[PDB]
Amino acid sequence: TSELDDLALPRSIIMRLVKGVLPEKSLVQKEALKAMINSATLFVSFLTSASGEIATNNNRKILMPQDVLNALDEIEYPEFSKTLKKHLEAYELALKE
Amino acid sequence: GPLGSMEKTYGKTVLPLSRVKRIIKQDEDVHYCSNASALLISVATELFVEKLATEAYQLAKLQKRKGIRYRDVEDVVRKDDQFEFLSDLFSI
Repeated sequence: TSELDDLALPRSIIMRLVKGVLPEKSLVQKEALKAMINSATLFVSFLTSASGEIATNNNRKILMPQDVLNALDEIEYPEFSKTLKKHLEAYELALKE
Repeated sequence: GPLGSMEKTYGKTVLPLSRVKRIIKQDEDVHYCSNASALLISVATELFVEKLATEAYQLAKLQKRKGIRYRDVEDVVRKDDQFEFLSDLFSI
């Protein structure tokens, strides 16, 4: 658990994400927030791994944004795809300017 | 208060990218993860947290509660296929 704690994303940023989808004045318990912070770390690893596999299967060393988009299907979170595509579109629009 | 409706800026994450990259870097099989890839992985993580919190909250709402407890988060991972990858963490 020492490793999970060193990798953990900031408690306040995660908390804001949590409360952002709950009614006003909803509370979130101690060990619940930590449960979700840790789950978030594993989700990064989970999606990264699946994306790396798709990169490897394409005989590429660089894990590319399209590997991430196709990894959503493999890890069965295809409902994130529309939003990620939107971010990707915006990212390379801003880039070219 | 703002005078109009809320407008999201896409192409940015609210997460600290350096921290997300540190987790990404732990993967022994990845040679290099591009910045664009890191951004998308970061946004997916935001969406993931929102999803987990929503399902945890719905469980709480069933027992007429206003807040999320640890066992709400646990029961979600216990019952929902999409959260199978968390099974080790919660010792189900």
